[PDB]
Amino acid sequence: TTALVCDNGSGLVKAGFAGDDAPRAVFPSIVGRPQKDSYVGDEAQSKRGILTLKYPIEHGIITNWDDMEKIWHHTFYNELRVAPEEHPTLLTEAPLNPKANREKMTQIMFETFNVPAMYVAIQAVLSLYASGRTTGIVLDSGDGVTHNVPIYEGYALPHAIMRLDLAGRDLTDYLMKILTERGYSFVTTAEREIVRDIKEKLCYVALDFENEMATAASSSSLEKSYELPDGQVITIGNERFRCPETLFQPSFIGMESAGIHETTYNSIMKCDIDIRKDLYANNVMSGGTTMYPGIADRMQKEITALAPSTMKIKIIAPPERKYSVWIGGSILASLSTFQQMWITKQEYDEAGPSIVHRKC
Ligand SMILES: CCC(=O)O[C@H](CCOCc1ccccc1)[C@@H](C)[C@H](O)[C@@H](C)CCC(=O)[C@H](C)[C@H](OC(C)=O)[C@H](C)CCN(C)C=O
Ligand SMILES: Nc1ncnc2c1ncn2[C@@H]1O[C@H](COP(=O)(O)OP(=O)(O)O)[C@@H](O)[C@H]1O
Ligand SMILES: [Ca+2]
Repeated sequence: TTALVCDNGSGLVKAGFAGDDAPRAVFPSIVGRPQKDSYVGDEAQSKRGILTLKYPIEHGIITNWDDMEKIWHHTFYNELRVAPEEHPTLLTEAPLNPKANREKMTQIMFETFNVPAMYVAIQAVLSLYASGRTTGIVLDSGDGVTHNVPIYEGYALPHAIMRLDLAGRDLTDYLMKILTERGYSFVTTAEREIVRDIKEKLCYVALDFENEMATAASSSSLEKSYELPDGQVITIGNERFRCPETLFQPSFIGMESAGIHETTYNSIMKCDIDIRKDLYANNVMSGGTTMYPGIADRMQKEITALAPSTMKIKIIAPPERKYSVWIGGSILASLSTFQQMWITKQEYDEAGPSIVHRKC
């Protein structure tokens, strides 16, 4: 038998088998309900007109357990084709996921899917493992939420975790907006899926945002063309970098919040002076919203301006960081040493859902 790894994302569930290269299944974390009573994933948004879409894991934390039960059922069966009772299951959780939450995750796995063994891991922590580190600060930016998670000797430091409710979804919505100002009209849900493609293929982070704005304002050198599905060809200029600039200037979208460079900085400063140098030198970036070109070089710049002038700063941005969290779980669950760390069904029958407070 082989173990299972399920990354419960705010936008995309990444599912597969421990030991594997990448996730075997990647689909939207959406539950639709009005020839069935509930659809999950891709076909849930295809029939979005006849269904009511639910977002049970937005902002990282699971809010509806009936919806989430449907996603897990759709994952074991309709996506991975496995008997959950035959395979141990590793679930991921958001940073600062409360105790009452982990317990219900553990309860469902054993009572509703009857797994033989399970475990819950922090997503940021797994990403760091995937980069071959047990120490360093992770910037996880996904669909619905962004996190700074400093980690030392293999464990997250909850005290210094920063949560920023601004991510790829908000940038999609912003790009739709500034493209509609440009002269187009990207308003409908089907046009959101299109503007999301544009975002992922033509946007980048400007090293000097001030300079790029002025470059695009006096030359066509930063313009690209994008063909829409109906054949129409549109042109995108400064919108390419104004979109992900929002990560650094959340005021673009109307947030009083700080940029991802500041939350990274502020996160390190909450950590003990001894380990700060290790963190500065090990910024590992995780999640789809960190896939922009030149975002690493920008973090390299912005942190340097915030850190002590002597401080050695390195930004690690792995090419596979879109599945960094998943790959990490797949590595963790592949260790022999980790096998005793599973919560077994016997251990659950004897101590109940509160066993997860001593194992995870
Ligand atoms: C592609 C593989 C890879 O990236 O390698 C990583 C670093 C190791 O370097 C090479 C190596 C690997 C094995 C043997 C010798 C040398 C691995 C090993 C990671 O750092 C990671 C998977 C290790 C996990 C741990 O050591 C943590 C801290 C502990 O887990 C176990 C199995 O002992 C810890 C008890 C759990 C902490 N945790 C998950 C907190 O949330
Ligand atoms: N190459 C890319 N460039 C920019 N954004 C991307 C890219 N790939 C994925 N994304 C964005 O990342 C988000 C998905 O990230 P993910 O880490 O799966 O989120 P979560 O795991 O929190 O659900 C989506 O909003 C998507 O638009
Ligand atoms: Ca994620």
